[PDB]
Amino acid sequence: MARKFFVGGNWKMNGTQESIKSLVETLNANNLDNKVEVVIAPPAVYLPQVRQQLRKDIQVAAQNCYTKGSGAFTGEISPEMLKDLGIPWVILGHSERRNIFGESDELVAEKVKHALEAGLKVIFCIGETLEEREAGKTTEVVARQLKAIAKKISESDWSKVVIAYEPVWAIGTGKVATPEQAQEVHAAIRKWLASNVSAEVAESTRIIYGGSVNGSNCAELAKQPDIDGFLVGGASLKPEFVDIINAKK
Repeated sequence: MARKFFVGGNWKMNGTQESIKSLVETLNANNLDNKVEVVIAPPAVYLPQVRQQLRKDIQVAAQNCYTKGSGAFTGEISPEMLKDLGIPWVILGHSERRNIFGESDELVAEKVKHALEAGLKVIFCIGETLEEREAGKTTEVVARQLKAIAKKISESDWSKVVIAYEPVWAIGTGKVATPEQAQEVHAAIRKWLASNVSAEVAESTRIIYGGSVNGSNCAELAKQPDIDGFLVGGASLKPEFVDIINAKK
């Protein structure tokens, strides 16, 4: 089966009730390629508002959750709570959480495993730093970040995972990976899955690109054979998000 094209919008720490009602009203009124799977990730306190107001063919994601079902973790939410509220997706391991909040490869892996156990689907984020890119080590970095998740999840668990490759140097900087650069990483990720997990997981797993995707560069990225869609940060707050969803026309 062809991999279903996937576009996620990560609003990060942005929004008010009124501004989010406007973002959702624009999504509700636009004609979206019905072959594309679309997921939107608002701040956690706006998850009820967005699930209520948003067209039901677009699913909602949280931007983070913790590793346990319940307990003495002031300020943390469990994937069980997300499932309970009808939020089917969670983004885990975004670079901002690996850096600012010090989430290690192993902590991300534990979050992915527990979210899957709790019944969620996961957008799992990986990607190399500017220095690692300049050192020519992107393939070894993504392999290391993938291996940590593979150590904690089963072959069958990958069916509810989407891999988001985001070069750290491309996140919010206006510097997008070229089609060649992104395609090479996605091919290496898929090859890693084939050798380390299974050929079936490699052929079925969506690998989406993120980092300065916009309405202009999205078409040629979407044409790359191992790029299955996008994780969109700043542009998901803009009307061009519709053009990115519609990148394959």
